[PDB]
Amino acid sequence: ETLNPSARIMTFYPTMEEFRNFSRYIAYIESQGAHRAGLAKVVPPKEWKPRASYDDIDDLVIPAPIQQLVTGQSGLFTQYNIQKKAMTVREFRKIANSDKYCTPRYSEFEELERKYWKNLTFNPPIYGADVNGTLYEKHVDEWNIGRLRTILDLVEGVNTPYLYFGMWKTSFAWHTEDMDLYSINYLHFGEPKSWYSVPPEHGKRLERLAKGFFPGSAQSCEAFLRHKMTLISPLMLKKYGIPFDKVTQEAGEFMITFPYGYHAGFNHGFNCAESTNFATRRWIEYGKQAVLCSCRKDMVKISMDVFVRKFQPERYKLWKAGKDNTVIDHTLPTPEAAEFL
Ligand SMILES: [Cl-]
Ligand SMILES: [Zn+2]
Ligand SMILES: [Zn+2]
Repeated sequence: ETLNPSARIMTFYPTMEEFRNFSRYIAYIESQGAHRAGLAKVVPPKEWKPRASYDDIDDLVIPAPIQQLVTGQSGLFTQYNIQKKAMTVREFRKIANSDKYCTPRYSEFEELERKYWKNLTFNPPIYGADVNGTLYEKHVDEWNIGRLRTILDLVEGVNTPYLYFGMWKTSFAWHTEDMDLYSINYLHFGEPKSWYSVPPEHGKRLERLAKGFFPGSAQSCEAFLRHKMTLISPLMLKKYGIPFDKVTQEAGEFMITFPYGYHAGFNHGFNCAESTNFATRRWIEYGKQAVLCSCRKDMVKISMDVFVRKFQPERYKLWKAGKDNTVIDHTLPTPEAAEFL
């Protein structure tokens, strides 16, 4: 409670020594209260690079590019997907940089952010989303998104890497991760990516507001935000007193999302990001209490039995019977942070 009381987005600059152990560094940022914002930025040391160059990926195939059609007014929107046929990075880059789809002229970020919210229902862009793969070279052992080696490995497509090829005005809707897990996002190259976040301790406030604005979606599915179709502007959040923060990610930077941390955002122009999900001992309780989508068969569901028997042996008999009345404290850091406190 005393650490990061304002629950604002924190930025970290680790040394090569600190950076070498991923699991230990996540425990350190939690001891500083980074988790309270629900989103944190990590700038890696200058000497670290995951790949020598990105000049040999023109013929990489994007199997399912998606055209994003948006409908709405007065800060409330719904995004619909149209799956297009397979295209290459070369073909996607030519479309992204053409006069029809390129980034507009602007002086400061606040101007581009106004242009995004004013024009998001016009000229639908194409997002090169959910590409199975990695851009990390084999010999890279530090912060390798393809092999983080957290306790989530005990499960084994949530523990595999994904690529995102963006263009101006492509967006990601308000959501938490599958099973309310953590996530890591690295921006390989190109134009920035802007993020919005709601502290996990205020997450139920956002859900109540969203349920009020979309009553039909709430009856059909309790966890309707997991469909990733709902867009809400910062001005609408301010008008209904929902606490939030904003941050811009640049090429070469990492973004970390925390359990039950709601996030949304947009791409400034042509770029490429890589992501995966991970876990700590603290996630276990969030995973047991996660509210899942019930209207879709193909949804992500992990059995918690293995994590409870291995890390909570005393509580397994009670949990499996239905006697676990544990209340989550969102301000508490992970148990692995003890050495820093
Ligand atoms: Cl390139
Ligand atoms: Zn996400
Ligand atoms: Zn659903």
